[PDB]
Amino acid sequence: PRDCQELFQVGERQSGLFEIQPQGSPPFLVNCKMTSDGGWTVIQRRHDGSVDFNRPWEAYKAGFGDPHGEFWLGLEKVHSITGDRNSRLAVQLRDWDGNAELLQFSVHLGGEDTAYSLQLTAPVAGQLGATTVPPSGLSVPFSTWDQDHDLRRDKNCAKSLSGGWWFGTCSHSNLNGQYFRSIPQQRQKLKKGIFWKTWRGRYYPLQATTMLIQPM
Repeated sequence: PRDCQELFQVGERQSGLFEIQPQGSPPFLVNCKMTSDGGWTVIQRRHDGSVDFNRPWEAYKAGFGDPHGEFWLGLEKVHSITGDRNSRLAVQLRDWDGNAELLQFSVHLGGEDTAYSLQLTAPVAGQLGATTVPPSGLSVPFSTWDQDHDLRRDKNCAKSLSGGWWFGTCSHSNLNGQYFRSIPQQRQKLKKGIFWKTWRGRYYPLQATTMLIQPM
């Protein structure tokens, strides 16, 4: 089975850890979520801040964390799952009042030669909040502290905030930031947090996140 969607198609009902083998890749263990909508591969999970997400490029490429806790699956593993197929990306956010927000977007994910760029159509970029995207869409590379792809020679958005992320602007979102339970002193501190601006605000530190992918 190439991915969780394929596991679902052959009748697996249980969410949990399963072996998959995408085209041209060795086998590896993923977290599958089996839903009414089919099978989803969990690529990111955070809830308690037990796992350090401030990691360099090779950690974000290969993956890190606890498969039974907080983790980042790894961009090379995610890309072997998607290939160049159109893919559904689900984003699940939870605030400290226990409110939840489920978002879903169609995306393409480029390979390492694109710096694992998220490739969005202009309508989908509009859904994320862009009114300044040409009809051909938008391409946002991944960046880490040691491999920042922001075009300014005095700008390192990954080093200024924390973690690795598709930082197009440095103010839309960062689900891989520093985990916080409350308000810190330094204003330069909450800015490094786990945030999704259009839901709870630039400076609201989210309590839990989940990112899931489903090819096609």
